[PDB]
Amino acid sequence: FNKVTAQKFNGLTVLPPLLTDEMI
Amino acid sequence: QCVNLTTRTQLPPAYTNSFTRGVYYPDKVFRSSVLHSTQDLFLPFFSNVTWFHAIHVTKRFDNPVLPFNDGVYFASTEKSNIIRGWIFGTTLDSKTQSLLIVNNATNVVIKVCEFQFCNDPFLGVYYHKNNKSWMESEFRVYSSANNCTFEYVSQPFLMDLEGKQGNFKNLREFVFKNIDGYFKIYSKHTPINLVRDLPQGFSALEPLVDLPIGINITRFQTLLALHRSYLTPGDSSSGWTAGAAAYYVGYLQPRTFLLKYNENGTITDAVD
Amino acid sequence: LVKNKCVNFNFNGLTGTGVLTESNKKFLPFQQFGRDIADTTDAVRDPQTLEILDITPCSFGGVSVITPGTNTSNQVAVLYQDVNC
Amino acid sequence: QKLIANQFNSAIGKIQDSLSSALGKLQDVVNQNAQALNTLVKQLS
Amino acid sequence: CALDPLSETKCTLKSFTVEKGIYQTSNFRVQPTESIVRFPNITNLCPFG
Ligand SMILES: *[C@@H]1O[C@H](CO)[C@@H](O)[C@H](O)[C@H]1NC(C)=O
Ligand SMILES: *[C@@H]1O[C@H](CO)[C@@H](O)[C@H](O)[C@H]1NC(C)=O
Ligand SMILES: *[C@@H]1O[C@H](CO)[C@@H](O)[C@H](O)[C@H]1NC(C)=O
Ligand SMILES: *[C@@H]1O[C@H](CO)[C@@H](O)[C@H](O)[C@H]1NC(C)=O
Repeated sequence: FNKVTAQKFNGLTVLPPLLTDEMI
Repeated sequence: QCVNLTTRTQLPPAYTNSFTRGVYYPDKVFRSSVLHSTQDLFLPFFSNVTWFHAIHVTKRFDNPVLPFNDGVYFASTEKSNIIRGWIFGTTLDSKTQSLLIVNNATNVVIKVCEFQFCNDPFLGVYYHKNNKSWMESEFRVYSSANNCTFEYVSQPFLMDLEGKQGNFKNLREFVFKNIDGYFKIYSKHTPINLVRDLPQGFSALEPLVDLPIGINITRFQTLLALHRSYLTPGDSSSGWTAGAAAYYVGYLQPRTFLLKYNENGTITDAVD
Repeated sequence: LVKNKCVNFNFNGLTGTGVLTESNKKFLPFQQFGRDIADTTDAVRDPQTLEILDITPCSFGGVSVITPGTNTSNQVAVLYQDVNC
Repeated sequence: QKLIANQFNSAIGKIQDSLSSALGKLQDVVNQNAQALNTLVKQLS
Repeated sequence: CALDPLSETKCTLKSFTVEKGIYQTSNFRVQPTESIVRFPNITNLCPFG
């Protein structure tokens, strides 16, 4: 999780997925 | 009023190399943790730059009329505050709007007018007998002035009028640009202990105030100050002294540069 | 001077609509605006008392309607994407 | 059985020591989306 | 399409029946009701008394 790594200011919002990292 | 000089033995200017010099703030916005590039007038690294001397020990006094290009780089490892001011213009015959930015011992003046610039303007510092202090008395920069419009006074700055022959302790860089008629002044003081072959350190240059005159500048010339002690007879013909100074004249080229911004927001590195 | 609401200001260089939150970073005394990594002016220094404020928009995303299906119910629910309540 | 159990524990420690020293397939999918989002803000300029 | 979210679902999908699932009807934009313009801090009047 720590090995692999605002944009929403211009209407480019990022939607969250259905399943988070805890359920995966 | 001004006087003429007498022919004597001079020293020819040398050519040295720069080491990561000529980096200033390209805008008036804040940047942090972003690698952004812009297209402005900067100085290319490891380029051939001119070198002019001002140390007396002989009688070195070289102040020619160099052409002013789009952005210059004036770096001076000043120790005793020998270089006072700078002049600008095209023909220097009371025909255009000449510039006069002289750092005096009382206050900094910015007076763009039609002054009568002579062949060689210089300030003279006379040493009094009863007073053990160096005072400026020969104020020979121009002859007269008829009429002009703009006149601005800057913040007061204290200077040392005593000239020595020791090593330098400070370094001052000046960048003069002209875009759309606007004048830009980038000045920053940085202490260093060196006489020549500038180090590879990094230091940003912060501007002070924008001067919107709106004229064209094609030539420029620096002003040097001399001292009049009891060793010299006091005539500006063949016997004089100037202390020790060294200024670098560089021309900024239109090259894109990549800057590095930390969490503080200051410039750390520059990549051409 | 008002803060912490979706307001509109014109600080000599832009007309943006958003909020003005109290930042924790002090700027250098020669700048007026501030960009970021995403190339967006979201930090404008207030010329009143040199108070650094951040810009965050108030319109984020849109709405959403939840329908259980036909022959099941009649009421729905309103879902916001990235709008805090 | 004690030989393969020791070889299995040595194989896990070799993967853990190699992964602690970045991945390629999990980084190109993020760098391509980050450059595409940074391009859309540049289109407004 | 501007009265009920259930009726907004049917006309935007162009179907009189709705099955189970998520949909997007419109957006939510917050309109500011006030505007401030402050270029200087205090207009320093020159002495004219
Ligand atoms: C520069 O950033 C460091 C790291 O947070 C901080 O501790 C320091 O106070 C900052 N300096 C200034 C002048 O803000
Ligand atoms: C009633 O609900 C059932 C679902 O079990 C559906 O199959 C049927 O079509 C519905 N009736 C009508 C009239 O839509
Ligand atoms: C949403 O707003 C409320 C009240 O303004 C606040 O208490 C809450 O912390 C906010 N939510 C987030 C995630 O910041
Ligand atoms: C504006 O005036 C206030 C109070 O007179 C002062 O605190 C502030 O620094 C000023 N802003 C400037 C000079 O940008």
